[PDB]
Amino acid sequence: PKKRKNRGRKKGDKGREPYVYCDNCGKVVPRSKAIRLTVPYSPVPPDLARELEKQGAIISRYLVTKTYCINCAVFFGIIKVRPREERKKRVPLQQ
Amino acid sequence: VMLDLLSNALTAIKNAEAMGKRQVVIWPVNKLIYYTLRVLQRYGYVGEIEYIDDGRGGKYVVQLLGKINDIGAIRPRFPVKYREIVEWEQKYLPARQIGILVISTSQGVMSHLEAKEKKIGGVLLAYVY
Amino acid sequence: YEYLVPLEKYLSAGVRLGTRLSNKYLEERGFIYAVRPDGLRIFDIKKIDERLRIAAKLIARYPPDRVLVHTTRPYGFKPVQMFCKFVGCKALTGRFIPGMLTNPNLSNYLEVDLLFVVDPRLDSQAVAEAAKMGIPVVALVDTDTPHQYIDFMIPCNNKGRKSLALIFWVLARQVLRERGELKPDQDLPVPPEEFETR
Amino acid sequence: PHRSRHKKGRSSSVRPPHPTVPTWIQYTPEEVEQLAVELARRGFPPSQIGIILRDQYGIPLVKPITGKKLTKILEEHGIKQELPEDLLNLIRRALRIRKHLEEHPKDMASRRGLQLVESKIHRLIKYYKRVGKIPQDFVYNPEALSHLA
Amino acid sequence: PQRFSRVLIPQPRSRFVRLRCPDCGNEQVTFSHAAMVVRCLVCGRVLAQPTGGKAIFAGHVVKVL
Amino acid sequence: WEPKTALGRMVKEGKIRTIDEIFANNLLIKEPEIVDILLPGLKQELLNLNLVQRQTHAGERNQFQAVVAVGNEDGYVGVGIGKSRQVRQAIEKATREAKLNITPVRRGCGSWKCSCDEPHSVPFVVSGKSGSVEVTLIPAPKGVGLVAGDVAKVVLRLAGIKDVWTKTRGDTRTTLNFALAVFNALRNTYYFKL
Amino acid sequence: SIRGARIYGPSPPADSTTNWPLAPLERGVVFACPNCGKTTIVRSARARKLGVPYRCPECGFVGP
RNA sequence: CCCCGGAGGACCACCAGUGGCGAAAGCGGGCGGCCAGAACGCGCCCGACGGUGAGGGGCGAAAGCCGGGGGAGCAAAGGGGAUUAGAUACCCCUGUAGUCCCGGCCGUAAACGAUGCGGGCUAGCUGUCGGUCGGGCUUAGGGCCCGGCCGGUGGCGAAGGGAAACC
RNA sequence: CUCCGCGAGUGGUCGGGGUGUUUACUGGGCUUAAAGCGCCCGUAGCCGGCCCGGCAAGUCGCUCCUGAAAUCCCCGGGCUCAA
Ligand SMILES: [Mg+2]
Ligand SMILES: [Mg+2]
Ligand SMILES: [Mg+2]
Ligand SMILES: [Mg+2]
Ligand SMILES: [Mg+2]
Ligand SMILES: [Mg+2]
Ligand SMILES: [Mg+2]
Ligand SMILES: [Mg+2]
Ligand SMILES: [Mg+2]
Ligand SMILES: [Mg+2]
Ligand SMILES: [Mg+2]
Ligand SMILES: [Mg+2]
Ligand SMILES: [Mg+2]
Ligand SMILES: [Mg+2]
Ligand SMILES: [Zn+2]
Ligand SMILES: [Zn+2]
Ligand SMILES: [Zn+2]
Ligand SMILES: [Zn+2]
Repeated sequence: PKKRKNRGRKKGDKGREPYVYCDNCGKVVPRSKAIRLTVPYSPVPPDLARELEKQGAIISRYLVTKTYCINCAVFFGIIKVRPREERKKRVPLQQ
Repeated sequence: VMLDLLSNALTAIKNAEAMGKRQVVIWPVNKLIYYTLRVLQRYGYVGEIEYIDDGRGGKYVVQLLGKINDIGAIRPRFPVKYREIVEWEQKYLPARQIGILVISTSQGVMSHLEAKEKKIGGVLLAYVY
Repeated sequence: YEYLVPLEKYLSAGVRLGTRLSNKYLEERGFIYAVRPDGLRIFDIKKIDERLRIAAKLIARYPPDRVLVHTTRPYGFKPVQMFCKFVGCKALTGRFIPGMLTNPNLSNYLEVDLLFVVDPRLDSQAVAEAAKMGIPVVALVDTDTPHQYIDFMIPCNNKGRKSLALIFWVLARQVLRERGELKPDQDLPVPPEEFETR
Repeated sequence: PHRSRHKKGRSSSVRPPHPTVPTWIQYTPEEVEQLAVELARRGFPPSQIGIILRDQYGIPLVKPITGKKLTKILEEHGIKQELPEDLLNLIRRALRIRKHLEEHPKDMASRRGLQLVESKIHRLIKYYKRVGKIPQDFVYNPEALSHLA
Repeated sequence: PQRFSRVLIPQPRSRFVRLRCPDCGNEQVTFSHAAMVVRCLVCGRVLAQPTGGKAIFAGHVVKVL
Repeated sequence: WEPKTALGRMVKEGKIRTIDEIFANNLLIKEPEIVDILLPGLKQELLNLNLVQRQTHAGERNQFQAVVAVGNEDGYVGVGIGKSRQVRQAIEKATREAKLNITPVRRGCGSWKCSCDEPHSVPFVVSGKSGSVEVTLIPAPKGVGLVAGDVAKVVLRLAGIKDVWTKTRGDTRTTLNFALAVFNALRNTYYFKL
Repeated sequence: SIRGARIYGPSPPADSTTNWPLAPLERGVVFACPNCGKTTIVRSARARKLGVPYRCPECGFVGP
């Protein structure tokens, strides 16, 4: 049976996708079907009491987006296996 | 590409009647559409047939009465002889007393009942019930 | 034209305010008046008042016990209580128990010949049993409401407290005048302010 | 393309149902015909001639005013086209592509566009031979028609 | 345009306008949706500019026919 | 019997005395006793009895699924299904929804080989479907008989139909669906816009 | 249409606006005109779902 | 590992989307030149010139073949280090065709929407792309918002259909 | 042992038809069960807008010459009924 009307990748009215490479992997997928979670990121986490407002310590915080496949995304808890009724509910992937 | 206007018009009535609509617009149109709708109105399957004048052939607006259980055009336009109309009668109609066929005979378009009284056959057009 | 209630009262309760959605059904029927440049839909208040009177005419032709006035929206809980406590319908605020009209073995198995709901898009279970059980339905529809199985509709703002209070005060008043206990110029003992919920 | 297009548009001009002469018109039927001949001798095609009449001179439609059509009007005053205007347009479109294909032999997208245009030519030649507007021996030779560019 | 099977009697949505050239003062009839540069017939300055829709008018609009 | 609901009251009180008034003003029967009061000459037949099993850890938990058709042979029929753990209960549940699902059927003539105006057959061509079985009921001349299958003859006979021709489709060996499709074709006769 | 055909059984309440028969087991709805209360309005279950409008034969009132 | 320079081949991150274009395959940096095909607006031209299409033809991923050029990264085959009962696999180091360009051949794919092409009719609600018209604002912009039409692209869902998933 | 079906018959293997809407004109199906060519240009074929006038080819009605006899259907009669 055709699970998912989407086919698993929101491709659109085209024939082919450019595809990317999976971090921690390389099994990967096209541009759709690839998880692209973004996390805030910053070196030296909560040392801002003893750093930053101590000496000068101009600290930086770089938004980083990470790309994964279905294997890695399920492996790192970014993706669960939802029930059938819950498959159609659009929830953000905790950033 | 639009090929047969009579089948297009007859299916519009079937579609609009099944939604319980009061009227239906028909376009494009020919004399065969009009002469068929006159036979329909003569048997109480159709209300008033108003005509509109555009540059593109013209339109008919037909008031439906909920009197149609099914309708459609017989394709292809089969020739039929007078002695054969009984056989075609039981093909498209339920019961011996219910429903009519629309025949295009040399004297004009008439119901299959009026063709049987005249003792002539012709080219089959449609069925109503 | 003569309004049932003075026009500054209607436009102070905002009854002519609809949701910013689209309703192709209502617009063709004529219950939509005009859309503002911010996209807000405004109803025709003349059609609102005319439909309130006919609603009172329809309700008055049934016994007061046999009419059920139910909403699950908590802004309409107080108005529907005060609507009928003056008319005596089986007011039901809260969960319409499924099976109330279709299960005769239920302890709350009511038998009603008319049903009145506030918002059919949220009071779907009430309307659902009406369609199955063949009971007429009235409702305060607006732009967001599905029109299925609604034999009489009143296009009005069924979301605000002031609109709900001012609509049930008018409707509660008018049904008494058609019923008889109030004069054509007589008014209710309470103003619309006591109908509104809190 | 001709078949399996992604989009099927509806763009067209909605003319009046029974067009009659405009009351504002300041042009007799003889003035309207003479205006078209001046444009024709200027070199505009019959499609573009009608646009100049409407846009510049405010003539809505030459047919109700004059009772004739633009090509029929131009035909009477000695303006005779080598081929019908639609056919000549398709032939010129093929030469401009076949000229392109010389220096770009690997333009596969342009080749299919040539094949669509060169099939539209063949349909019109089939029609025009049947009605007699072109000679029955006419053949689309792209090299023999280079003067039409 | 809309479907002909829906609209009863389709009519042109365009209109014909009469324009007076701001320079000379000739009155001219032109199409509202002009697909070309409309020039005043006498002095020749630009009266209408074509776009993808309604034309832009450089001359005053006396009355829309 | 206590007349719950109100339609049972008028049926018990004698305010409603004939079954036609239930069906001539669209009153939905909710209690089998209304049918028992108003159709005392009702016959019921066991159309089918299939054993359906549901698997579990300890093994299948069997049940009986009985199909019952009821009718007076005078244009009233009804088919109902019952699932129980014992066969006697399953038939009784079968008869209850059988009685609750009872419906009038329009009868008459209309065959080209007949001219009697009797209710022996179906008036016009009708069709009813259940799942994949599609059954067409065709009017027949008098004296032909029922030209259906065996289970179809039971439902047709209980509705007081004497002569009929049939044109079936799909798997008719699914007796629950063949019987239900035959029931629906009879009930579809009231959907004909006369 | 129908010519000398006898159809037996009860005749259900025909829809006032469509002639759709209020079939057994599919419950329609009957009431009087909301404005007058004189004429009787019959709405089959199909018309209620589709929102087919009705009109009073006596007064000009039209419903949903 | 860090800095100053040079050379080389491939790719075009974020923006970026069930976004766009294309008949399918397919197409993602900027500027330019030559072409193609559409959508919208139109009182422009012709006047049925149309649909489908056996046979016939053309285009057609990847791998692969023929001859030339090129060769950074990756990497069939192979070499080695491990693991293992075995390990001619999975991992690691390395590695040659190949991957890239040009001319030709092959003509296949889960070449898929597993859904042939053309046309008409049949509730609606909602996101978004292109054009256009009306109203309101303006980073006074080719800009933004509201509404209508036409044409695409997603979701939910009338009637209806289905063995059902579902359309 | 007893019972069942048919009976001067009753069985076995073949072949045809029904079975069988599993050949689908009436009257099937092709997302997933077998089944849409990877896509497109197009020849024959098939299918094709509206109105007016002419012909009457198809088509329809009547009649005639025919389509051997036998066979087939209906009606009457003769073998005792029957064949
Ligand atoms: Mg692909
Ligand atoms: Mg919106
Ligand atoms: Mg051809
Ligand atoms: Mg081929
Ligand atoms: Mg390759
Ligand atoms: Mg390596
Ligand atoms: Mg190498
Ligand atoms: Mg396929
Ligand atoms: Mg299927
Ligand atoms: Mg099959
Ligand atoms: Mg395909
Ligand atoms: Mg093949
Ligand atoms: Mg082709
Ligand atoms: Mg002849
Ligand atoms: Zn991965
Ligand atoms: Zn000037
Ligand atoms: Zn009979
Ligand atoms: Zn009335």
